[PDB]
Amino acid sequence: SDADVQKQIKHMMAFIEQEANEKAEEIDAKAEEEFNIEKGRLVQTQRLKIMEYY
Amino acid sequence: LPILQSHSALLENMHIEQLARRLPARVQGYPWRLAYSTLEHGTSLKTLYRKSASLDSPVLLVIKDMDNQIFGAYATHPFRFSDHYYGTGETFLYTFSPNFKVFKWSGENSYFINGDISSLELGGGGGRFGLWLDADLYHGRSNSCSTFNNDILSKKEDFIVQDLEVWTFE
Amino acid sequence: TEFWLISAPGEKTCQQTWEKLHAATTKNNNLAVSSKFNIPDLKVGTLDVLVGLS
Amino acid sequence: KQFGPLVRWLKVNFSEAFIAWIHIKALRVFVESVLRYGLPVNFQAMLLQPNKKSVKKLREVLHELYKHLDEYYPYVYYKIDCNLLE
Repeated sequence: SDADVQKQIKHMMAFIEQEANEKAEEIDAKAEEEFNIEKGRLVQTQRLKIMEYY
Repeated sequence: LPILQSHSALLENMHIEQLARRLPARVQGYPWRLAYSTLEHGTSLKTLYRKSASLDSPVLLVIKDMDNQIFGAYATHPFRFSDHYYGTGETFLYTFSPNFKVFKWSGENSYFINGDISSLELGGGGGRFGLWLDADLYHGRSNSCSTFNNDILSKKEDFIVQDLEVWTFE
Repeated sequence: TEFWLISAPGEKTCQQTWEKLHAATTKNNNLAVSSKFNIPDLKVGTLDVLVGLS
Repeated sequence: KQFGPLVRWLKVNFSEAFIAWIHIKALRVFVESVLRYGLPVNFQAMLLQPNKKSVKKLREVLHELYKHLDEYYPYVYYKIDCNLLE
């Protein structure tokens, strides 16, 4: 019995750690993407108002 | 050998020949249909998304600026409003400058297409876009972005659209 | 021509597992042509999804 | 007029469909190796092309290599059968 329980604990633990590593990587990927979108939108919006004003 | 189109206006046969050599296997041997043209349908980004909303195949974007340079993109997905970047690595930017150049994916990032209520843009990597267009399809901008490693697609970084077309393979 | 894809765990490093099979099937007994086959680091989802995807 | 373009479309789209099929084989080998072996993903996929009249000898060699991992076989396995026109 107990060796199968140790395997079940090891599998569940490894899935929890693997899922945490994937979720951390996704949150970091979205952090860089939404930085690119927001920075680009913000600079390009104000740059156009300055261009029409001058 | 040259492809079949249901009409045309920004492209001459020497532009058709050089584009049709580069389009992916997905769209080789399909007739080209004009989904949107500023000269047929009036000029706005809301009309461009409205005409594109029914589509489910790749598109070719063609732009002529006020300096008469021809450029645009081939895109794997129709131009739609999206919260996040979308598309795949068969997307490319192109220009006739006056010689034909095509800027395929660098492999660096997947920032291919992004559409907003007030703009449409392609590429990313910091504040850069390979191609950005305003809500009016009046002002646009092009600069080198690391998605494509492109040149300036127009004669200038900042440009005015003279006219614009979206073609679909269908 | 019929191929077989197979897969087996790395005994410490994946190259040792391939060296054992290439020896057993291609070098010594001439039973098959064989090679490595390249699969990228695809994203494992979660156990509840993988048992559906099969 | 229809023949030449129809042939070109068939040659292009056979290549597209075959390329797509071998990607599904890579997915099935991945998914079933993640299910059958340990979750720290460290398997080697291998492609074999058997000689004719040699099948039993090769099955027995593969079984002798991998019996300690325990149709069914003690390793992940798929055939690819490239004889499309029967």
